[PDB]
Amino acid sequence: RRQHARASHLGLARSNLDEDIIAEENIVSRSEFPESWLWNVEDLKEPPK
Amino acid sequence: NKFVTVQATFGTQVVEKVVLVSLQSGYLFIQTDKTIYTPGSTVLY
Repeated sequence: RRQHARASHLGLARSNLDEDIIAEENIVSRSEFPESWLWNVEDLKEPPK
Repeated sequence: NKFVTVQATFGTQVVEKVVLVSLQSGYLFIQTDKTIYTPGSTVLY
């Protein structure tokens, strides 16, 4: 990396330094979802049709 | 394996057959709202 920064980096270039996508591994899936609600029970008692 | 003999009297005639016996209890079904939680959340089942 010292060689890379000595060769391809210029202080007067006026051109932005190249950026490389990380393209990493070990990607972790989502694990945070909104909490559940409506935790109640009811009994149907109306006259059936 | 507990057995019982079943004997039927058909008028004068008789037919006998030994049949196996066993008992079943039932079933349990467990329902969870989510399969992936986080430390701090509540598990409802």
